[PDB]
Amino acid sequence: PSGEYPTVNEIPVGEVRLYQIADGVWSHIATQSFDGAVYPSNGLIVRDGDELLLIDTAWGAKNTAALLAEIEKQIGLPVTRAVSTHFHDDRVGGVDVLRAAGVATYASPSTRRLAEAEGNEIPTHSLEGLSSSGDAVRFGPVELFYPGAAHSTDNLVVYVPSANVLYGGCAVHELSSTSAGNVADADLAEWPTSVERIQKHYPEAEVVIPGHGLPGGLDLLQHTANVVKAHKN
Ligand SMILES: CCOc1cncc(C)c1-c1c(C(=O)O)[nH]c2c(C(C)C)cccc12
Ligand SMILES: [Zn+2]
Ligand SMILES: [Zn+2]
Repeated sequence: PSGEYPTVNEIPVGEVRLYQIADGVWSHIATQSFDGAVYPSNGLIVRDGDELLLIDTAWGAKNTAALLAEIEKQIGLPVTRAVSTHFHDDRVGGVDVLRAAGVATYASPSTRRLAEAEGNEIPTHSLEGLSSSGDAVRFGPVELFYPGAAHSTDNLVVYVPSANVLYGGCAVHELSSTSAGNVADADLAEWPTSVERIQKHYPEAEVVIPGHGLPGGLDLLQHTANVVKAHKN
């Protein structure tokens, strides 16, 4: 990639790439196959003093092991905590690897129940205070925000106040998206309302990072609403 945002075509098989978003903020990018198609996915890394906070796995056990190695190579600070932003395997697949590497894993109770029911890996610790739309809590160097049902009923977004970075996860799509992605667990009717809540809560966001694909600015929020409305119809 040589400084461009990593895509499947520039991540070697089985590997992970990092991308510097801001001072003390990186995204991580990996590739996975699902139902015979290949997808990229993102997560976040936020410096937390002399430790790191991880947001989301790298979509799979081996990808997540590779993520930890890439962090060691590129950053060299220990990952001590991880938050998963909803229950799908692109968010929790790799939690068992994290837990065996000494990382304390967290998710909302809603995510943990959904992951358990689905047969996905289950974060250890429950994040209370996020059950009502509009709720926010602090977690190390980030704020966690529950915008309401969107891509999933449990989806969380993450804001990094020091950098004005909004990590939307899978509730937010990249600008090139033409479709609403994997809508199996989505609430298409509520999704625009949930995006509006994000827009209202984080009007100073400078970088918006989707769950899959390229970061951009605030326009990703309105684009997401547009694509979801067009899909539903
Ligand atoms: C079925 C079509 O899904 C898509 C289509 N286009 C783009 C994306 C990113 C997806 C996609 C998303 C997402 O939209 O977040 N999540 C996925 C998962 C989870 C459940 C692990 C698996 C397979 C594909 C996706
Ligand atoms: Zn998902
Ligand atoms: Zn996703």
